[PDB]
Amino acid sequence: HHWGYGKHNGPEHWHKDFPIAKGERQSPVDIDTHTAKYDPSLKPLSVSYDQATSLRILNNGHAFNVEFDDSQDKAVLKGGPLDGTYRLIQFHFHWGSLDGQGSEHTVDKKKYAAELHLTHWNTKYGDFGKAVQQPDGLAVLGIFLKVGSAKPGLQKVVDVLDSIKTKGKSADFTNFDPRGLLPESLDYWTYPGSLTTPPLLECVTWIVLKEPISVSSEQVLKFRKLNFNGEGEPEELMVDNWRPAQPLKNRQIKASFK
Ligand SMILES: NS(=O)(=O)c1nc2ccccc2s1
Ligand SMILES: [Zn+2]
Repeated sequence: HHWGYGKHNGPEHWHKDFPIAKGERQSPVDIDTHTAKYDPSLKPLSVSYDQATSLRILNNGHAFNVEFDDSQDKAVLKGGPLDGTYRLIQFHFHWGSLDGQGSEHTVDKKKYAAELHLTHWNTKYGDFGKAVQQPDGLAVLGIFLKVGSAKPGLQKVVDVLDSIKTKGKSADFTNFDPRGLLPESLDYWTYPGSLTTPPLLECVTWIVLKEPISVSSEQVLKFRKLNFNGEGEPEELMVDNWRPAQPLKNRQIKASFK
């Protein structure tokens, strides 16, 4: 893999190594709020993070991942559009170089400053690597970030970023509670899609919350001090690590709310 978000290896190039990039259920997408139909058959989302066990935070060269112990049913997502039980494995964000861009999904073409992805795998497939090979293998909970008041529950994340500045660096990151990153409402849109980074597998049920969380300018500024590069290499700030909206094609976005 040599893909990224730079001037020569960005999303518009990914199809050359990952031809599924031009596939029929790629993500992210623009959510046209007027066209998304309310589906009264959709259940409330069940987010059960009470026993979530974070372990580590890693700069992987494209984002930072907060990783969870997913060796048993601790932090799970169920309900909503989902059949069965999906286990939290990691979360990460996508963000911009300025507050006017950064999200992957858009809402009536609005870009948010960032987007949080909580990634979960369907336990019926036994492990993450097998789940990503299935059309219903993953459920990603997407949450928009806007800049305003600080998010207190995010500060522990931002304060560790200086210790994982460059690609390949990790730090212990235990006892982090991802419930502190959720908005008040769990109203959502949902559609079938894909991973938004290579290999872009078409294995994701997307659940995108309508209500953004607010973070402070200072918090997002610290995201933007991370580096895509490794230690000692020329500094490339980790910014604009988002894939743009992809064609909706033959898909319906459903709303959980009127
Ligand atoms: N950015 S994301 O769609 O949340 C996501 N991307 C990837 C890439 C590989 C494996 C899992 C995921 S989950
Ligand atoms: Zn993501």
